[PDB]
Formats: sequence, structure tokens, C-alpha cells
Amino acid sequence: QQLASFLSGTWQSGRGRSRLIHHAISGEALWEVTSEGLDMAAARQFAIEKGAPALRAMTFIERAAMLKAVAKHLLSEKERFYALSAQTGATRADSWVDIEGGIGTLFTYASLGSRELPDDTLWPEDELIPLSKEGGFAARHLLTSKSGVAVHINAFNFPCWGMLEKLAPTWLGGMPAIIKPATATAQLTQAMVKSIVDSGLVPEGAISLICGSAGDLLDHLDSQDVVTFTGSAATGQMLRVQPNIVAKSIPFTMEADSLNCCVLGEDVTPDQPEFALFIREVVREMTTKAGQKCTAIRRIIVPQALVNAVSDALVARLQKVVVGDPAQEGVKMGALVNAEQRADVQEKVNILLAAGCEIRLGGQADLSAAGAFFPPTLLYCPQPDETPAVHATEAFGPVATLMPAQNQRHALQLACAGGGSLAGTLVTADPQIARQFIADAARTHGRIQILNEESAKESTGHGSPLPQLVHGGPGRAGGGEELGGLRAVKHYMQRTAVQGSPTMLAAISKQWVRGAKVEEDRIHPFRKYFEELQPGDSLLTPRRTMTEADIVNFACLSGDHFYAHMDKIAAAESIFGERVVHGYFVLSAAAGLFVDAGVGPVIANYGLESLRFIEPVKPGDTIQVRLTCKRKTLKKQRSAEEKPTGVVEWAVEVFNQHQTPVALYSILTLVARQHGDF
Amino acid sequence: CLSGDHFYAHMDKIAAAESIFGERVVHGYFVLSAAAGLFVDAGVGPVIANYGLESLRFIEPVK
Amino acid sequence: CLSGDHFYAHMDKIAAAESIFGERVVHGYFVLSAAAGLFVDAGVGPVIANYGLESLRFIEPVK
Amino acid sequence: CLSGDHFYAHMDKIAAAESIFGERVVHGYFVLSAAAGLFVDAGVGPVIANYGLESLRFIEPVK
Repeated sequence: QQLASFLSGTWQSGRGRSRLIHHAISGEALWEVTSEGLDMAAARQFAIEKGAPALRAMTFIERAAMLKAVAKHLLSEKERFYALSAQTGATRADSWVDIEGGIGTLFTYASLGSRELPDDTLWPEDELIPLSKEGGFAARHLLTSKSGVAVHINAFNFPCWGMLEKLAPTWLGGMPAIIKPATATAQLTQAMVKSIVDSGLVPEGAISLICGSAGDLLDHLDSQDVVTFTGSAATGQMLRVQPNIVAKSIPFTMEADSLNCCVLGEDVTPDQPEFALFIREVVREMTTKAGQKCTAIRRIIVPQALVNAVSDALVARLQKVVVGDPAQEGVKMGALVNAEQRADVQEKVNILLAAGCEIRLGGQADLSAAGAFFPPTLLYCPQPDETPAVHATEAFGPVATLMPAQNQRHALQLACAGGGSLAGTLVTADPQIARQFIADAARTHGRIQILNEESAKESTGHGSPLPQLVHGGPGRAGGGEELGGLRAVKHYMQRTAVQGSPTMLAAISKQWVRGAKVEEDRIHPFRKYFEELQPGDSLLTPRRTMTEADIVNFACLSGDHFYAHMDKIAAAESIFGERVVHGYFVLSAAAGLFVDAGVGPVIANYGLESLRFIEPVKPGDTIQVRLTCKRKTLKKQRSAEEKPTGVVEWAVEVFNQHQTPVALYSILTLVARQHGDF
Repeated sequence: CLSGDHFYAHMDKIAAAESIFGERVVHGYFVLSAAAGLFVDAGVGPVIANYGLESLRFIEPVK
Repeated sequence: CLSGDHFYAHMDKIAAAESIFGERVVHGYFVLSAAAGLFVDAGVGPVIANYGLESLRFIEPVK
Repeated sequence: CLSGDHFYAHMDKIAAAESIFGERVVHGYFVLSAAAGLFVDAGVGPVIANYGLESLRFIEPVK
């Protein structure tokens, strides 16, 4: 039963030197894996010539809708994935975090995209940048999709989450993906790829899968492609100097092994709740997935006094963890994935012991039994700041080292001695301690959890990367960045500054910008349905002359008797030099000048985005408004009965009688559409 | 009356009945202005200018 | 504000500058209403209903 | 308040209860003014003057 690869649209396999996938618990070889003789160049050319233009023709809203449909279809079929994850050595909670975290990543990126990305194939990321006096020359930054293919070389830790946390921003960015999982657990990636492909939900050529070796694929990549790697540091650093990748300047992101720490604060004493939640946190991070996640705690740093109490409590809670076959009721932590992995963990543990670490709880495994079980291992380091191997050696299993600190600053130095980590945790009750810790140690950590009694109730964990937070770190952790919300989407696009006149930039952006040509229609823009509106549709309102009576009436009705409006004496020695009109009255009277009263397509306002009061408005001044439709964004119908709407941003400009702007802002609205799309 | 905004969701009982809210509601800008009225200190002091309002969302209708 | 009539001859000094009058004037309907306010007796009496206005001309602008 | 007309049919609940309408009603002149506020176009245009009203009858009371 050889595991197939999905490239060039065909499920196929290879022939030659294979590799076997064994069952983590029983030890039997239940899959063999090979991809020799497969045409990698044809697979890349298939991804780029038909997958990429298909994905690039969709708007960001359509791609977010596709992510959501795929997430739902994957969610329905999750039982198959759970049954396959059983073969990897995982309890049901571990498989839960993997499966449902991957699918939740899809759902989160779908929501984020549909909520924040333009209804277009281009993405203007900032506002218009003015670059001249008269306004004929400006610039803004645009993001467009790269034309190549994204190759994702994943690790065995999270065969589903690791694929989907990269796949979601890749598609949202408009790029096809070629996925190469780790051979040791590729059977679980294959089934998810088959679900996605047999759903018919995604364009053709938008997903490819290489089970086995990548062959000469990297030699065929050009500068419009991207590569991501998760795994050991030697393999990643070898890929980073691949001659083709360096010659063509192909973006390369590496994520490697890190020594994640967990510091206990000096303020913490054993009679506090922080002590108990610290113990629980260390143990959960040590034993989830048998400590096989890249964010598992490897270094425990406590104050010198607390050392013996902490070491009592850790082994106490850690002896009640039953290692065994999770199919048997009573097991709380399963096996590693391989006898090879178990050998590597034992060999790292032996390195640490030879480098001067004392065993507090079992460190020797059964190097001949069938299942790849390892006992929870807790080590001790008596001399932390002269034993360099404890900050460099990472045993990829249920293994951690306890070590003592001093004076609340030695602990910071110890935390930073990791050389760059993915995740760190500080258990404390004092906010000043947490501030000092962040200020000193954020530069060597990608993510830091401050864990006190209040956050502990809903905290997601030290080891769980959330889709909205960056996942990565400097130095030993690889230097890469993932999962930062839309930051990860931008990793698959090109940022380009575009200079020109505001009308050219408005046409390039498909959004109206300041100083661009408008169009007037003698039909009020509020009477138009979403489809009949265009960016740049504009209305000049009639005028309203400000009076002292307006200042008085507004101040009375609102209750705002600030001296700059109601006190002639105090206003005389202000910067304006006399009484002025309220900013909020300019806002309200502008709404009064442009809002169409009758029932129409405009449903709600609900939003005002960036208001600045430029110049004072005085009694005797006369204001006039221009209302220009600035940006449109369709909203997908989530049902069959909800009324189809879209979001329209409107630029508002308030001028006085010298044509000088006195207020600038934008309003958001909901505008009914004529045609829904179920 | 003072602002000139006679949008039907505030001034037309019939049309407001078949809106999503289901009746007439208060203007968002009046909630804004009355909030300023509740918190602004009137006398001369260290505060010199407002000049800016940064990210306003109207969450729930006020009746 | 109360009536909703923001015709430029009353509310826009720039447009009223090049009107026939040359400045902002008072609404004719407010002249009518203020006149009613000046002559109408408030308390219960023999006058029962008003119900009618017959031939109204506005002769000269009120400033 | 603004016009000064405090005829009991609008401002006195006790006297209005004993009237033909049976409760307080809206001023006819306010119906006239608010109607002008509903139909008058504010901005500069072809309409130059108003100056005249011809045959006003108040048919039904407005509550």
C-alpha cells in the first residue's frame, strides 16, 4: 500500500528506494513512501500555468469564501482524520488540537479576509501619500500576488495544522501551493489533500502534494516562488544555501528547534495560586503529544529558594501521568511517532546527562519495545550559567530541565541564553516584573505569555500558536515568521509603490483618492443601489452659514459648554482668539447637509473612521460639503433569506467659503444590493 | 432639527417599523455629542484642543 | 431648524448675497406664525376653531 | 414656544379634553411649515420666490 502523490492533476507514485511508515504503538509498517521518477518540473509548470491564474482571477472575498467552504467540508469528514491520527501515537486531545486547530485556522483566515480585504484582485494597503504642493503627484503602496508557486516543506509534529496554517495565507494571497510533508506522518496529510481535491471546491492546480522526496524541484524554481521549511536546523540551513534559491533570490522562511523557557517570578510563593498554575502549565506543556510540539517547555527557570519545592511538585504531578496505548482507558499520554525519534530523544538526553545534568525523574526508555513510548523525564542543572549545553541541546520529547536563578535578573539572562526561542512564559502577579521581563527578553522570543490568576481561566496555553499571533523567532528558532493575521498573507505578495496623479491612482486602485476626478449625476448618491454606485460618484451639497445661535443651541442641546465656545473672555486669550463652533456640530450639520431623508438603499451608518478638525469655524463662516463614494466591498450572503448588502466607505470633505477644508473624514455604511448570490 | 438630519430611521415611525431596529432610534452623532457633554470639563484648564476622533463604531441602537 | 426649510434665501449668506434682497431674510411662514403668536388669546373663550387662511401675499422682505 | 401661540387647544390638556377634538392637537401653521420643510429644495435653483398662499383649509386635526 504505497502512498500516492498528487501532482499535475494525477494521483501517482514513485519507484525505487522507499521509506516505511510504522505504527507508533504496534510498530508494524503500514505504509511505504517513495516519489522517484516523478516529473517535478511538470508539477511546478502545472501549478503555475493553470492553478495560479485561476486563483488570481478571484477577488479576495471569493478566496475567503473558498477558504470557508473548504473548512466546512474538512470539518464534516474529521472522523477519518482522527482514525488516521490514531496511527501516529496521539491521544484524542492531541489529535483534537491538530485537526480542529488546522480547520479553525482556515475559519479564522476566512473571517479575517472577508472582513478586512478589498473586493478586488489588487490590495491597496495604505492611504494616499501626498508628494507635492498643488496635488498633481502622489503615491500609495499596492500588494499584488506573486505569479509563482509556494512550496511548503512541513515537519511531522502537526501533519494537519502545519499544512493548513501555511495553506490558508497562501491561497488568500493568490498562490498555488506544493506541499511536501515529513515522510514519518505523510499518510495524514494525504487524506486531507484528498478531501480538499475531491470536494471540487478549489481551482484546478491550486494544491499539489509530494509524498516522499522533493527530487530536483528546488532547482526548477524561479524568483516568483517562495519556500517555507519547518524541521531540524541542519536540513533547513542546507536548503537556505541551495544554489538555485540563492541565485534567483527566492524568499526562504525557516522554522527550527527552539529551547522554550518558563520563568517563575520572584514574587511567587508556594501558598499562592500562581504556584499551582505554574506547575500545571509546565506539566501540560511537557506531556501534550508526549512533548513533541515545537513550543514545548524545555527549560524551567525558578528562583534558588523555590527549587526544591518546585522539583517536589513537578515529579509529584508528573508521576500520575499514565503512559500507554491511548485506545486503552486510563492513558493520558501516548507514544512518540518512531523508534528513530525515540532513539534521538534518548541520545539527546544522554548528551545532557554527560554535560552535567541530574535525573529527577526517569530518563531511560525501552529502546527495544514495540511502541515508541518515552517516560516523562525531568532533569536538573545545578550550574546553569556555566553549562552551555543546556541552552543548546533540545530533546524532542517529554523532557525538560529545571534550573535555579538569582536576584530576578539572572533569570532574565538565563531566559535570553536560549539563543532565540519561539515561546516563553512568565508566571507572576506583579505587573512591574512582567514589564521588566518583556523589555529585556522580548528581543529573543517570538511569543511571550504572562500567566497570572486572571489570565489562567481562559488562557489558550504556552504551546498553542493562535492564528492571529505571529509564530516564529530569531536565531536558533530560524528567523522566520508565520501566522500573524494578514502579515502571513503578505508573505505571498509583492509590495509596490505606485506614483502618479490622483486620478491615475484612483483608477489603479479602483478606489477614489483625495484629488482624483469625480463624477456628478444629478441623482443623489444615496438613492443608488450597491451595483449602481461607482467610486468617485460625488455630490456637492447646498451651503449652511454658521451663526452665534448655532453655537448656543448646540452647546445647550449637547451639554458641552467648553470655554472655547461659551466664554468670550477666555476665548480671547486662546489660540483661535475668539469663540468658535463645536467640531461635533460641524460633523452633525455636515450629515444634515448630505443625508437623504427618504427610504432608500442606504441602511446604516454605524461608523466614522478618521476625523481631523483642520481649521476653526467661526460665526459668519459658511460651510459646504462634498460627499464622494470612496470604496465598495460586497458582503457574501450567509443564508438564503438575509438581504444582500455591501459596505461603502464615503469620503466627506467640509469646506468653508474660502474653499479651505475645515474637516476631513470617512463614513462607513451598509447599502442594499439589487442581486443577491444565495 | 438642529443638525438637519431627518433620516427616516429617526423621524418616520412608519418606515422605522419595517427597519431592522423596529422603531425610531437616536442619532449616532447625538450619542457622540451628548457623551462629550457628559465628560467635557467646561472651565479653563490644561486641555487645549480636541481636534481628532479616531475610531468610532455604533454598536447597538439607543432608544 | 424646527420646520425643516433650509432654503438658501434664509440659511446661505453667499447665495443670498446675489439674491434680489441682497441678504438673508426671515421665512414668510415664520412671519405668519409670529403674527398668530402676537394676536391669539390663549385662554378658553368664544373662539373655537381657526381652520382657514384665505389670501396671503408677502409684500416686503422682513430682515 | 417659538411662535408664541399658546392656544388652549395645543397647550392645555384639561381644556383640550373638553374641546371638540378631545385632546391636544398640532398647530395648523406648524403643519403648513413642516410641509414646506418636507418639499422645499434647499439649494440655488430656478425657484426664485414664494410670496403667496391661496386657499388653506385645515380639514382634519393632526395629533
